Amino acid sequence: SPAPPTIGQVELEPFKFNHERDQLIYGYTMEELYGKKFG
Amino acid sequence: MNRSIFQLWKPESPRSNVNSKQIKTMNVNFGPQHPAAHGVLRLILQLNGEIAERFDPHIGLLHR
Amino acid sequence: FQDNQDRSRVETNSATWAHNLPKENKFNTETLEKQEVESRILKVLSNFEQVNLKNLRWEQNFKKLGLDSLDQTALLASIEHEFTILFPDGVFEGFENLEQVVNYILKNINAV
Amino acid sequence: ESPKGEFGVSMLSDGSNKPYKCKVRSPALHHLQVLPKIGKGHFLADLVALVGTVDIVFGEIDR
Amino acid sequence: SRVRSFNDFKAAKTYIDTLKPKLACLYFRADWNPLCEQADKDFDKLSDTHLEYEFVKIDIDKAPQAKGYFAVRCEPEFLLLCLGQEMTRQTGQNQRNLEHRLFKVQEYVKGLNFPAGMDTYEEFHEQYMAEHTQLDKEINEWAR
Amino acid sequence: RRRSVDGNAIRQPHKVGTYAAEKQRLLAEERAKFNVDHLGRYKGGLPVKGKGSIRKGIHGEGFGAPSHAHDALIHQIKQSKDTMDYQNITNEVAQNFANH
Amino acid sequence: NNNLYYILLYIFLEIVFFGLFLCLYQLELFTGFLWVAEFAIVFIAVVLLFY
Amino acid sequence: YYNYFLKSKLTLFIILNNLNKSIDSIDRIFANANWLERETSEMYGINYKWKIDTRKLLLDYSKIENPMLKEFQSEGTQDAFYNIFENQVVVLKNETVEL
Amino acid sequence: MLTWISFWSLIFWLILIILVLKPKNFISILFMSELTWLALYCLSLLFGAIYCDITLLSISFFILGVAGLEFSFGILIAILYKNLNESLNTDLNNNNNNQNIFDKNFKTPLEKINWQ
Amino acid sequence: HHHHAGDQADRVADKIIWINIQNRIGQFERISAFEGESLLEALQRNKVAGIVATCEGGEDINTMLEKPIDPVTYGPFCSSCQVVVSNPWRNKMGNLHYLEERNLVRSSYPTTENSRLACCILVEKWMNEMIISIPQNPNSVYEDNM
Amino acid sequence: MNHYWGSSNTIPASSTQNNNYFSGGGNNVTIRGNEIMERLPSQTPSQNMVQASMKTLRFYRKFCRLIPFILRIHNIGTKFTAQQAMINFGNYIRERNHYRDPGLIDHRIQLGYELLYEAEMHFSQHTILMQYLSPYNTPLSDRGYSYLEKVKYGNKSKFLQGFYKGNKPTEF
Amino acid sequence: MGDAVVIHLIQNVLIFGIIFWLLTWGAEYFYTVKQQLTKKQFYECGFKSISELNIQINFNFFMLAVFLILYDVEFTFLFPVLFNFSMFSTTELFLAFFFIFLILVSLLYDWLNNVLSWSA
Amino acid sequence: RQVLQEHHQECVQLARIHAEETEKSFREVLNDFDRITAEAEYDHESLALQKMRDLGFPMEGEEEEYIEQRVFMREQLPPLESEFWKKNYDPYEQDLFHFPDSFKAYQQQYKRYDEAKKYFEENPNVEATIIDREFKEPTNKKPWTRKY
Ligand SMILES: *P([O])([O])(=O)O[C]C([C])([C])[C]([O])C(=O)[N][C][C]C(=O)[N][C][C]SC(=O)[C][C][C][C][C][C][C][C][C][C][C][C][C]
Ligand code: FES
Repeated sequence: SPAPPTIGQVELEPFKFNHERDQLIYGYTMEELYGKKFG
Repeated sequence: MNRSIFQLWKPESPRSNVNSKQIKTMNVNFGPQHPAAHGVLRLILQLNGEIAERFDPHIGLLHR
Repeated sequence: FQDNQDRSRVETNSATWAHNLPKENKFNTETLEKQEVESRILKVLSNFEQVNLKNLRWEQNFKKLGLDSLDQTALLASIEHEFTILFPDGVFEGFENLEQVVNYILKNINAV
Repeated sequence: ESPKGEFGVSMLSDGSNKPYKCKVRSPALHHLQVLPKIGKGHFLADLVALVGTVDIVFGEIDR
Repeated sequence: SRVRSFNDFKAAKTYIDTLKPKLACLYFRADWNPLCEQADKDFDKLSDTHLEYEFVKIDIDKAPQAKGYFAVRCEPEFLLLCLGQEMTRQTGQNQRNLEHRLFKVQEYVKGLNFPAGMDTYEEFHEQYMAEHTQLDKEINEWAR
Repeated sequence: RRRSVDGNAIRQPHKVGTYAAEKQRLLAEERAKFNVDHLGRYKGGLPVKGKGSIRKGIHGEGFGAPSHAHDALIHQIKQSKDTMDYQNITNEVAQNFANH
Repeated sequence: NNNLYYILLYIFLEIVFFGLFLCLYQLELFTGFLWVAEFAIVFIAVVLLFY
Repeated sequence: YYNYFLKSKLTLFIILNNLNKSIDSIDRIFANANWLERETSEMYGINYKWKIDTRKLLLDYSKIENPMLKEFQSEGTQDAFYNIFENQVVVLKNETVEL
Repeated sequence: MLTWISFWSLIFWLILIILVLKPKNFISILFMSELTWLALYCLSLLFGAIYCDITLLSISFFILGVAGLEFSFGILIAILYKNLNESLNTDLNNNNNNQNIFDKNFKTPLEKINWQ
Repeated sequence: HHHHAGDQADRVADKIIWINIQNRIGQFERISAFEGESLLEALQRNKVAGIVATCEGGEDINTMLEKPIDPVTYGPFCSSCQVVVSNPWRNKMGNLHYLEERNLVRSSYPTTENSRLACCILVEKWMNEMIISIPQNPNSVYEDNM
Repeated sequence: MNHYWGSSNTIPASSTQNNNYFSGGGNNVTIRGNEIMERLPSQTPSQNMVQASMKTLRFYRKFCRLIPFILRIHNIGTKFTAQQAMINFGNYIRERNHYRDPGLIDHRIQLGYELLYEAEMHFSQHTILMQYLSPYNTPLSDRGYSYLEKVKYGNKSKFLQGFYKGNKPTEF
Repeated sequence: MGDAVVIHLIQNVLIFGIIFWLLTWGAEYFYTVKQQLTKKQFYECGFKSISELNIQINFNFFMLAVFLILYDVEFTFLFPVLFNFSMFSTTELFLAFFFIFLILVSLLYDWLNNVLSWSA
Repeated sequence: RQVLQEHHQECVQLARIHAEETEKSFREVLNDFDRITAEAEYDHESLALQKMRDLGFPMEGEEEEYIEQRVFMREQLPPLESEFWKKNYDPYEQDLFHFPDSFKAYQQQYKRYDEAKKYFEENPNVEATIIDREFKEPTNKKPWTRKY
């Protein structure tokens, strides 16, 4: 059987800090993934 | 701002004097006769510079 | 001339205010004397009035002396209070007689 | 839905005129139980504010 | 010397303060300890062989005030004093150790050179009261 | 006095049905969990990522460098995280009391 | 006196008497400045002693 | 228990017939179980093995009893009075009123 | 009874002597350092008044600034004693005996020296 | 050894001197040493804690481990390899060398009457099952923590 | 150890040192600790009456090591000496020596440890925690006692002593 | 700054305190105090305090205290130029502005390193 | 035989580790070299930062506003029932079997357990001990017969 995809322990967290977000959105942008945030 | 995590928390290592509580903790009780204790709570409160460190809430002073 | 047999220097000074009779050396490794330990333990035992101090046999077991399981624990704790020491669990549980207790206290340098 | 949370009563009746058991689940008990979890690391004034905000009545907690 | 026995605290204190011995050995005894009899015999035997010490025997049971004044914790107590202040103590009964500490105190006092006018007998509580006023009095004033 | 394959002298073991023998076997099992030899010393083994020179054995991973001293307090902390049935007075606790 | 609280109290009294001298010598402005600065210093020293 | 995903209520009943009333404690799984199990243990004498905190919750200091049992009377066994000879509160046998 | 010049020089050196005289507790030495700086402050004011020199009166605030900086550094160093397991009474940080201390008695951290 | 031609080698376990140690945390260790080595070398090989060993055995010529000790020796260069030996082997060791005693008394931490410097102790066959205690030794310079 | 009885839960000797400049240490065995007890985990269940008895002995040892401090802080050192309190609590335990359920003994040990902590931290009043230290057949050592019953009922049986006293008020 | 008249007024304040003392004693005539066990003990919300002399603080604001010392010194140094600012020149203006700039720079450095808050 | 089996298993796992190491690409090897040279100059503060980052701790001030949610608010994982049903729970101690008899006096007293087991096997059911509360004269008269 193929090896499972690697899942970090810092994942599965209800919320992410900036370093977690940077690891998660690698290759993309905050607006490219979450869309635009407005005030 | 910059990082201040080391100034925010203090862990305890085994037999480490620096990491231990190098101070007599102010183990005051938020006792019954206190305006903010509602009169029937004895909250044994371990403080470190008024920082609430440990809680031992004695309840049942109104247990009937 | 360098007298190598004179091992004295300012670091070896052992004059203290609390001792009118000066100590032999700076190291405070003075163990209590056997008669002092025996008299203090005799007082501690005199606190337990089911034991006769007149015919006390130091090699005799606590059970033969008249001490139950709790009395042995109480007696050893009282001895600890008297000498301001703590017995490690193995030593505390392995004490068979007052002679063993006295020997352990004699080998101790923190007893006061 | 009491104002302090889910106030529950568990009644076991044996058929008589008296309840065999009347257990009371008070929301204030569970609210006070989380106070050490949320109060740690806060100043004394913050702890007083936290005691105020959980809306705890000690008749429910002690009962 | 020889053993002077006292059943009263005030009489013993008056005798010791009037005599003003350069070297004194006080043997405090009580009836609770069964080893005081051998302590009595050892004190009597050591009294003759040491003429530089004044040997005084106090019974704690008949003189309970003596135990508090001399800070006796356990009996038999052998207190060796030079010029009124404590040089050493022996809390148990052992003739060899008692004679050894008598010899040590005798030798050390022999080796001393007190200044003129500062070699007078003092009461037993004088040094304790000096330390009390220098330390305990100030601590009490600060705390209570 | 004759010696075994190890440098320790040959002595008769405890009786089969003794609490001493039972506790000795249990202590051997406990030592196996921390990669600890019969003398109380961390041994070598497989390298561990992010733990420096600390190695891993078979039944567990060491808590120190190879050929080091196994700490009884560390073992108690790791095994029983917060459970103390009684205030056990060890040599360290007795010495701390004496120092105080 | 070895009690640090009494040592600090006597330091404070010394500051007061220095200011009294400077007032007697008719240097009162320097008295006021010395007093304010050293009273703040003694306040922080009392806090340090409490620590 | 209440399950939010299934919007359901569950009630698990565990039967105890051993005299010591010993049962494992889920205090290390559910954070609610600390004070709840302390109440259950102090009121019914349940021995919760492997429990985070075993201290009493609602009972008086220096008192060992299980009031929430059918054997235990409502009036209890002790009453707290003020003793002049002690200048403080003492505990004595209670002679309570009966209707 | 003494002239003010004599008194102020004398008591400046008296403060310097008392600082050494007292037991070497860091907080006490810090207090005596502040007192020494204040003595210098008063002496500078006295000499400025005598000789009509504004430069000597200038050292009044300069001495205050130097004393404040040194006091802040001393506060920080006293705080630092906690993390290095160092007694504030520096006489207790060494094993050398001295009769000045009633209670100084340091022993090795061991129970028994001889095993049978 | 006085081996003969064709004789097999001898077991290392039969040539091991056992040192029973009480570590500063009051813990019992049992380490192996070989005759001809120093106690400091044995302790450092066995990774025994509590021995700072700032000077690391002193000088390499005219050492304190030689028999007899050369009069022109400089002796120990610190007081960091201090071990409290038990009474029998301490008596068998004899009286201290004057330089070793000078370094022992010039120690910031308290010593004992059974205290010896580990690098001044030469392991011998009679030191088998030798009991020592190793309380924590002082750190002398800024580089003791480097 | 992250416990109230842990070796690191000791009140520092000074404000800048634990014990000395060369060693650490503290006293939490004979006095109270530096930090309050947040949690008191269950005694590990004992499968043997042997282990239950060992737990009882260790609890009694902990109590005995702590009784001088309790007497000092509660001002009851005149009512009984430390050894008298130890003997009275030993009598209390002897009245419970017939226990044979290891689980019940573990529960009793937990309750006793909690009560000891209560008396240690001034949670309970001295007039209420002294009932365990109070003597059984002898009076308290801080007040005068009456031997009228002993003299008037000289060598009479316990039955007669109860009979002359009565078990109910005589007016109703 | 005052004078011997200020000293005499301090004496008069002490005499006023003596008057208040007399009133308090006269009030003391009107009640009786009964000795009780805990009447003269410490109050800790109805239960005995577990500490008497060893009530230690943590003092997490020693950086704030030392900065208070330094900045009080700086403000004292700033006082003279502001008192006589009407006679300012290029030199005095430059020195005052540079000193205020140094104070601001020190404050900003204190802010950057998070030393103005509480520490654990 | 057990020694040989453990040797073989150790060699298998060591070969697995070597395969993990030797089969790295050139970029991974360069990253490892950079990591080693960085660890050659990392302070204890940097190592603590790395460990906290791996634990999910905040690394900015705005995130430090929510320190508790990661440092403290995350509950401890429950223990295992395997840990629950263990043989015994005595504190771990060094096996003082080859140590001298001087050291064995500090080890747990196993003879006490044997004696207690014998006693409880011989006494399964015992009668309740009743301490008599009938008034008795004090054994020491000191509180009522002392003058000073
Ligand atoms: P020996 O050698 O005498 O046979 O050994 C006796 C035993 C084996 C230790 C033992 O006594 C025994 O026979 N059986 C085991 C113990 C047992 O069965 N029951 C003991 C019960 S433990 C107990 O009940 C303690 C609970 C405390 C109750 C309240 C007191 C707590 C503290 C209160 C006071 C503290 C401050 C004043
Ligand atoms: S290591 Fe330096 S004296 Fe031995």
